[PDB]
Amino acid sequence: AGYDRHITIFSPEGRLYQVEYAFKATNQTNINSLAVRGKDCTVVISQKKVPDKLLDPTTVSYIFCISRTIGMVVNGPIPDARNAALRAKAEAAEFRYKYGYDMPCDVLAKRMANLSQIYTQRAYMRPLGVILTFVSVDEELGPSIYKTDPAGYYVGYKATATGPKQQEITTNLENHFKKSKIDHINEESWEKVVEFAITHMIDALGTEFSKNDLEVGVATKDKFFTLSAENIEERLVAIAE
Amino acid sequence: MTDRYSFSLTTFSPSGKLGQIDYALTAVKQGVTSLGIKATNGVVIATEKKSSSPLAMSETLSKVSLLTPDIGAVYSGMGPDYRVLVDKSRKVAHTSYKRIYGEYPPTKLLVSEVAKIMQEATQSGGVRPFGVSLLIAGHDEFNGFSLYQVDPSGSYFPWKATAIGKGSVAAKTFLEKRWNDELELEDAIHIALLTLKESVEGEFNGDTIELAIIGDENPDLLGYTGIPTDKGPRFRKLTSQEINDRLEA
Amino acid sequence: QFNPYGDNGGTILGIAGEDFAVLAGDTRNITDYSINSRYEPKVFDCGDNIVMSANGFAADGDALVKRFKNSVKWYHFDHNDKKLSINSAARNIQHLLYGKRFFPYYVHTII
Amino acid sequence: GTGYDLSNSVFSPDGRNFQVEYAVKAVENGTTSIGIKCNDGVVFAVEKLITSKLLVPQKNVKIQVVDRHIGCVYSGLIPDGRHLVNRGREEAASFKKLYKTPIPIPAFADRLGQYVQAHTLYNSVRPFGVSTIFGGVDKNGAHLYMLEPSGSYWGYKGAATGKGRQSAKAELEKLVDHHPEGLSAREAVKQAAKIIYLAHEDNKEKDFELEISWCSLSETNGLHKFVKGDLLQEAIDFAQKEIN
Amino acid sequence: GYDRALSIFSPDGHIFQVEYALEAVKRGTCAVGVKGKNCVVLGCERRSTLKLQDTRITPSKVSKIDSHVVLSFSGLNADSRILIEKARVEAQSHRLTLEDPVTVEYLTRYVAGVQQRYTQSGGVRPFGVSTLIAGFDPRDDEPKLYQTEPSGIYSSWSAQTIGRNSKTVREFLEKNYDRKEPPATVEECVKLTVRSLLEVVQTGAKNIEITVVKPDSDIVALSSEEINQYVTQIEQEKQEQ
Amino acid sequence: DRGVSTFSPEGRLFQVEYSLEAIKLGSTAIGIATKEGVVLGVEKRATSPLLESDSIEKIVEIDRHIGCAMSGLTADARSMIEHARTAAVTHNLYYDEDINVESLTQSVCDLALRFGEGASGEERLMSRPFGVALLIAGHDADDGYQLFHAEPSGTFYRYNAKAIGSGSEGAQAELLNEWHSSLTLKEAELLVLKILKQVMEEKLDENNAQLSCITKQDGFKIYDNEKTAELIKELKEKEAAE
Amino acid sequence: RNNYDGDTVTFSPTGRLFQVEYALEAIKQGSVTVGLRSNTHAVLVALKRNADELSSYQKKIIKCDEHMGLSLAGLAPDARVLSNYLRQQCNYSSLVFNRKLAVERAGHLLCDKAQKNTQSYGGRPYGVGLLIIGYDKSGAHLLEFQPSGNVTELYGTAIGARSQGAKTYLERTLDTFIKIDGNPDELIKAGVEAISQSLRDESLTVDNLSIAIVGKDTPFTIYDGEAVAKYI
Amino acid sequence: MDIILGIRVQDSVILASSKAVTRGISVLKDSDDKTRQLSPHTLMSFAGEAGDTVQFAEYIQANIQLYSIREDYELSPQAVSSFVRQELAKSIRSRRPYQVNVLIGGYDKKKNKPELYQIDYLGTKVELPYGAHGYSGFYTFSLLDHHYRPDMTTEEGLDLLKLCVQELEKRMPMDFKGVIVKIVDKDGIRQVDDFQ
Amino acid sequence: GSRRYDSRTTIFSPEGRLYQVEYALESISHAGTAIGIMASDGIVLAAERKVTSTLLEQDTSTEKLYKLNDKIAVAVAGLTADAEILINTARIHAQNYLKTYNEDIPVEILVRRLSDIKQGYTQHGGLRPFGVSFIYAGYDDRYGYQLYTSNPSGNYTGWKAISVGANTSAAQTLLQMDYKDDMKVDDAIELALKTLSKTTDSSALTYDRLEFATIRKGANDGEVYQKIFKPQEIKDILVKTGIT
Repeated sequence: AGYDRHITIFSPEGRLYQVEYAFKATNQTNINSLAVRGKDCTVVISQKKVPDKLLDPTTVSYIFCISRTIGMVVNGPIPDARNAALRAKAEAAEFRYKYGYDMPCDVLAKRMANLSQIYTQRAYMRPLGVILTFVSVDEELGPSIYKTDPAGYYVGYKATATGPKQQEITTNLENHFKKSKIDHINEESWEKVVEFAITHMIDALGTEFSKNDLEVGVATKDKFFTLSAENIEERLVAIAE
Repeated sequence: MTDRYSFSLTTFSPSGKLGQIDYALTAVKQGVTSLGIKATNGVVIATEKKSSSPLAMSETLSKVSLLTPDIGAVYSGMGPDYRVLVDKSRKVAHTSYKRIYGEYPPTKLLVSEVAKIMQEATQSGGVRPFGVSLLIAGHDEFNGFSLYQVDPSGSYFPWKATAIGKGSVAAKTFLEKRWNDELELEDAIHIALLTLKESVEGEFNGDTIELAIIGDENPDLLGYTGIPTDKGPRFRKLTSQEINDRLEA
Repeated sequence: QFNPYGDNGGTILGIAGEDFAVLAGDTRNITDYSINSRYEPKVFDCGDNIVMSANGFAADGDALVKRFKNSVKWYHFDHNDKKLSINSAARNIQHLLYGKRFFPYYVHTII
Repeated sequence: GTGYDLSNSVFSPDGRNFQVEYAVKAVENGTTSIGIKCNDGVVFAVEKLITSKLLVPQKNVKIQVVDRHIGCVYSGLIPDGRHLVNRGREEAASFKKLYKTPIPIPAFADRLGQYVQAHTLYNSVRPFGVSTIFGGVDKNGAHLYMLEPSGSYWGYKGAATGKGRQSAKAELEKLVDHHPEGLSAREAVKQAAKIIYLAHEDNKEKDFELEISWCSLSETNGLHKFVKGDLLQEAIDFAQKEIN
Repeated sequence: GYDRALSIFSPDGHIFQVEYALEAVKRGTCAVGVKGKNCVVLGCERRSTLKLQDTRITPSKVSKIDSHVVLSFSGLNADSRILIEKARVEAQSHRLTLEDPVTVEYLTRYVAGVQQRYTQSGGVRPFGVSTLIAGFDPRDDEPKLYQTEPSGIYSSWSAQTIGRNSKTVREFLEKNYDRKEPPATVEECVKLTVRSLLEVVQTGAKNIEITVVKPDSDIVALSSEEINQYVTQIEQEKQEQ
Repeated sequence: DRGVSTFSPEGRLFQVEYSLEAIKLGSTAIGIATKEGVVLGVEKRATSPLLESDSIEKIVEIDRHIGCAMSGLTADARSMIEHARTAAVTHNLYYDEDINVESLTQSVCDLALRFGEGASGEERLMSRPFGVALLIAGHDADDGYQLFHAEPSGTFYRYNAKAIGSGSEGAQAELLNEWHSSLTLKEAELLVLKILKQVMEEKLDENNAQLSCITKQDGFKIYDNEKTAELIKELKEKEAAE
Repeated sequence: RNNYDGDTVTFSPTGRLFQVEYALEAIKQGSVTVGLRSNTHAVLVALKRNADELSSYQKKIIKCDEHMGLSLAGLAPDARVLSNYLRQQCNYSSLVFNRKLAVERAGHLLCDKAQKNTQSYGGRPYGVGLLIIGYDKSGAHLLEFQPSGNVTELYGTAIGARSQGAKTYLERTLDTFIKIDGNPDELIKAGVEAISQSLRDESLTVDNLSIAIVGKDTPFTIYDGEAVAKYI
Repeated sequence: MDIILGIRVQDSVILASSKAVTRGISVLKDSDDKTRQLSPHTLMSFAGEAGDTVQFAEYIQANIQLYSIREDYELSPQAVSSFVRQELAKSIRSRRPYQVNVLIGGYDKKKNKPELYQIDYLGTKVELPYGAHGYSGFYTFSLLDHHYRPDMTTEEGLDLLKLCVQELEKRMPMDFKGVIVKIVDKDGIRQVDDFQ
Repeated sequence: GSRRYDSRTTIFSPEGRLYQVEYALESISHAGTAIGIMASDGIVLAAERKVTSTLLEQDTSTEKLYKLNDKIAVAVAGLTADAEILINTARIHAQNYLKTYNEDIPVEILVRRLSDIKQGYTQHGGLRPFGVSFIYAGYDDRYGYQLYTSNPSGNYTGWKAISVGANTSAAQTLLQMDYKDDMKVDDAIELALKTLSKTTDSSALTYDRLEFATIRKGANDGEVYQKIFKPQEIKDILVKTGIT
């Protein structure tokens, strides 16, 4: 009647409306992010929108350090982002304790995907309104991007983008790889990889950025770090040839 | 915490239908087509590796999964429900079989066990049925080769060949008029390659198509030697170079 | 091994006159050959005209006196401030004591 | 269809959770309360509406401490604030027990955030009818946080919630521009007392009592203390001066 | 842990799940019992929905609880089985702990209590059953008959009936049972039972079952022939008019 | 729909309120409290003349000094009576004395309102309120003879006389006239018989109403038919007089 | 007509909790009771309401410890639960700490107790209002408890049917009842006078009058029947 | 030690149980019946630890009586004894094992055969022509091994028993105050009104 | 709260009937038809497979006929999966009985247990009933050959001949016409096939749409044989009657 609309059971068309409305929520923040793989690095750019001048801008982030090697960027409302963030940190540390090695980027995506899948099948759990992009330079796999969503899907990407202008960003990138005919940015330095990542973000949103409009995570072999505005500024200047 | 849904979410309607099961079934119909064929000396299961964005990675999209070194599965419908179901399936093959009899379950038994998990989701409090159908292909020593279909109802049936998802009715008709009981494994692969073509809307190569065989023992895939009584897995996933190579036909 | 019990000495005495009653105790508290205190009384007024002494292991004897005083107060709550009759007090103490039949109060009780 | 606003867990077809937003209304219907991150601490203040003369002055305390170094104030349903602070207290005790150090302010925010967020996951609970302003001093400095019924929280230079938030908000905006060096704790106190008087206009009908607290390294040694006596009087006086 | 209150009050002060349970009783095959001067008879009615029915393996309508007390019901069948098991166990437990068999009243009061509990418990519905419980006390010659309803109310009856058209039979009964002259023989009592039942069931001596309880565990169920002779005898005594 | 423990906009518990409705549907029971004792009567109200009138039990003994009268769904009262009996005896085990009538009644009432679907605290295990009410009669040495009305609202009141069930107000009004502080016990008996005869559907006789009393001397006795029949006759003659 | 009041777990779009508001209403139906305090004492006075002239008058005063007790207006069994839970925390305080429980402290306990029943499904809020008096280490105390979980300390107040008459009286005579220290018989008369502003229309009998006193020289003690004739 | 003996003859089973009950230094009773009737055609004798024996026996009786009413069928002796054997094998691994030994004597009305079952407190069950628990075997088994015939009358079996009890009465230190004798045949269960 | 989504699967309709049971029985009415007939020297079980393609496997498939014992079979009409849950349970119960008593479970006791379980699902736990009806075929030495029926209400009855699933009115009427007490197994086999031939919702009855089983006494007096017929057997016997 009107209840297959409220809880995660099937509609007669075989749909799960609650999942779809959760996907709807991922965009509520109006932020765009994109990720891209270098030779030995992985970059995530995300927009940074601080509206109130009463806010401490150091505390406004949707990029999380999950483990020493794994970065996670969330598109969606902050309290669900933080719920996913905590659970992934817990999971990545547990995994280490039980299995004696670092939880790989993809394994953690799969694990979070399955957790998301559970909420789409049980009536008492709501899905979380987020999309999670995981990055690392995995010891077996290399630079890696894995993404999960409220449906329970999980996929690896050569590169990816998420948010309201995602189709623009994806088309943009698609075109570049189609042209370059390789599955990565053939660049030795992560600085020149974040610069490519910024450029292609600027050229598809049709906006320019200052140093405080952006967030940047870089993943290297055994380290994932987020950039200071001061280093963002440094690449921003370099971008303007 | 406080899971208060202890009542069933699938009930009988006055017509006598189980709504949620019909709807789940419906979600399967709209899923990508996958198929199976039983030959005399092997089984093949196949599906389409429909990439969303070409930025997504083909390998990362597995739809064909080893369950047991002699058992594979593929699906049509909601992929996350499937991934979950695969992991329960592998665990149950150990937990209710390998750890008790010291060998992997025969293919029908593993199937009735996946069927069990699915049935419960059509009856346990607080859950919806799974939105998938599986084809499961295996070989054990006393039943030889077999191919089963399992649905969100918990029902399952053995097939000489079948297909589920979008292009199932066309595929089933085409399969019916090409299946005899004297196909080699190789023939049935070729037929599977044909039948997939019709259902695959666009590009049709080894990187857009997934294929498995349940066939001969691959002692090359064992990883160890020294126990002659232990041969390789009968399950083998074909390489894109392997598919493309015989796409010249 | 840990021993949950001890002995704190003391002797008590209760006599019933035909319209009065006395309950007496020494005030010395000991451990082995040591004197812990020359004044640590162990005969108590628990209201409703009831005096009570629990002599033996002092921790148990304290614990039991606390529980009973507290059961006098709850009796009052639960029965519109009815006076606790001495016989009722006694029967209630039986139950207090027997509650620990397999980990007893190591005391001898007089009221 | 409709009815998405009836259960506490339902996403409406525009990715929203109406029960949280209705909760926000409970917040908005409440007393004004603010926070001011000064240059080595924080200041908390709240408007105690005096419904009648029968209300005993100086009592009925509203600001709460968590551990020894954190101040919490909230607007809305007061029992919901109290519940939240109880949890905060067990969550701070648990932290100190395992880790020995008093809980760092951001960690404490996440603990509160994940708890509040958690009451927007099931329809067997209701969301929190409060917005909370809290914080204090740790080994990394001063911190001010505000947290909504959605579990959303961020760090603030200044913060305000309740009936008069916009007075206070805009008012707080002024100082941010005017003092990039920050304030004296001493200065932030008086500055806070003014803002409650200003934001009082939206409740100007009823009489009111002001309550301030502060947590400052130079002034309280890192401990959250109340402002009382001759410094409270001074800052009340300072508030009366900027009016009439 | 399903504990939804299914049996609740409605504004007129009725409990509709208990009342709908009574409806289930009216539907069931009629049952009757009458008290002799020194016996009790139980009469029931055989379902005439379908034949090809195996008669020797279908559950009879009268159940022995102990060796001196029987129970017959009317209403849901599957429901009655549960009630019967519970009482058979209490019959044994009562003997195990008190070294006496149950009195008929005790056992009635037991069964009654079980039904009552189902009218007041989360997650259960009341019983769609009403029962007649008959026999003699241990070491007693006086006959006992009790009836039980889904609400958990019970009481004693000189004679009584339940189920389909019980209202009719009750009428016959109150106009045929002289409390001052109860059917002072097994024959007089078995006869009066058939007279009541037969005037609702129609000719079928295969549609009727009889069981007779005498003092000291003398409990005997009759074959159709014994019943058919009882049918035939009152066709004649009536066809003498 | 709505909870089994929800409030009406007038601040009343629906389920409690609806239960009081079931109660007014029940057979009448009356109590009168004198200083020579307390009397309880009930209207047996038999469904069919085939029903054995003896088997109707609406006045039960709780302890030797406590009696009970019931009205409503009487199956609901079984477990309340059990808990009351267990309580008076347990109290005697623990204290070597009779439980106060007040306290026993307070213990029964506690048992009510213990209903719901998961009220966060301990266990409110019971789908619905009790649909029956009790007149609890008793004596103790602190408060003499006493009469109580115990409702499913967990509330209880002490009356000097009180009627419940079908035509309580009718009966209650009649009680409000005839009751004074110096009623004899034999008076109170005839009085209960009178007021029952008014409000009973059937005509009054030892076979369809039953009388009882609790006296300090003898405790709680239920009268036999011959005993009651005689008091019917006593009243019939009393009433044929200006 | 409105769909936001079937349980306590639901916010209306205004931001209100109707189930709590309904319980609030149960109180106002309940018979009036008044509390006030000086600096040496705190009095409760309650009008117990009967059902019949054949009935008794509902006890509205409950003793919580030797230094603390309360008056109830509303659904009675909920004052039992609440008061009994207060006897417990008062007891715990004394057994474990040898410390008489602060009147403020009992107030917070009640609030958190009541709050829990307003955020969790399957529960109902408490349908009772309580006024609590006590003498602790910081003098005399009066508290007003609402089932929403709102507790306030006040020099005086009233709750229940026509509560507003007494409450208004108290608001004006405040400069006068707080200054009556060391004279409890008169703090009672002042309490009885305030409660007479809410009678519509009956006279205070000995049977319906209930005073409770607690202070510097007095443990919480409840006066009933003949003991109250003195103030009529 | 308590005496628990049984012998099955041609068409009947005989059970002999000592009548003494001793608590420490006194013989509290000399008229004790250490059997329970399970079915009309099945008898169980028991000996062992003080409280356990009757508790177990009555527990088993209740269960057999409940089965009987539920099915209107009398369970076969072999079935009754498999039930008992499982009940002891459960208890042997429980927190406080029932220390009870039993003989089961029954006429299988279906097979027209007497059957005798011996089971100890730990679940060891065995079917026998004659059996005994405790020390009872040590004195009497040489007698039965000698004189026992599968085709004995009940009279002969009663004589063989009489010998056994005499041997016991002369070589055993304890005075067991004689025995109660019971026979289970097709007509059910009867007690020999006078023996020894 | 969640109370809304609760279908209330165990309540009485105002006429005193159970919605879900009634509705479940409806579900079963759409399922393949199955027949049990008891002869003087055996029991016959025959059933129509609801679904068939030419690609379906005949021998490797079960959906109607299952062994419970070496002495008891069932024919199933309804939800296959719901039947296997109930079948496995029954199989375990029978072994429990065998382990306890060292005797094979009498057919009725097994049948009663299984009906009791169904019965439970209609009285508590808020779950849907099982969408299954069972025909039971078996031998014990108390009653010899027995035939039983059970349905979602938890009700069971004994039969000489009986049908479940689709078109039972047609089938019942047909068996009622031709059934005789003195029937032999070869007769009952034919009567069963022919009853299925006239009730099929399909054009002609072939071997590959049929399942067949028989419970015999065989050559050795004392032992009972359970024959679950191969496709080729069913086919051959189809020829030997007036079909194919």
